[PDB]
Amino acid sequence: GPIRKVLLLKEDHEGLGISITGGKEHGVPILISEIHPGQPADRCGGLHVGDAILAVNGVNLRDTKHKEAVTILSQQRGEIEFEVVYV
Amino acid sequence: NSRWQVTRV
Repeated sequence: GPIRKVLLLKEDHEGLGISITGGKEHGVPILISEIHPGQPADRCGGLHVGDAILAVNGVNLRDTKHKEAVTILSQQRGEIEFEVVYV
Repeated sequence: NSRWQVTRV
């Protein structure tokens, strides 16, 4: 439905708490495939399986290979703004 | 193959 902008807060050493799939080499968006219980995405809320990640902290993810999205997501620090839309 | 990568971050 609507595009949402959601903030995730975590410690440097924590993971985001999401699994992603898709990517340019598969012809599909970066899609959230799992939200892991008790981890930052689950605690903060607003991110769900089936969301496409359009951008993370202002960085466009719409034409990234899978591993490029993994890299950009893995480089996040403590505050992370997600731009997502359920597809 | 056709299978998609899945990665936890």
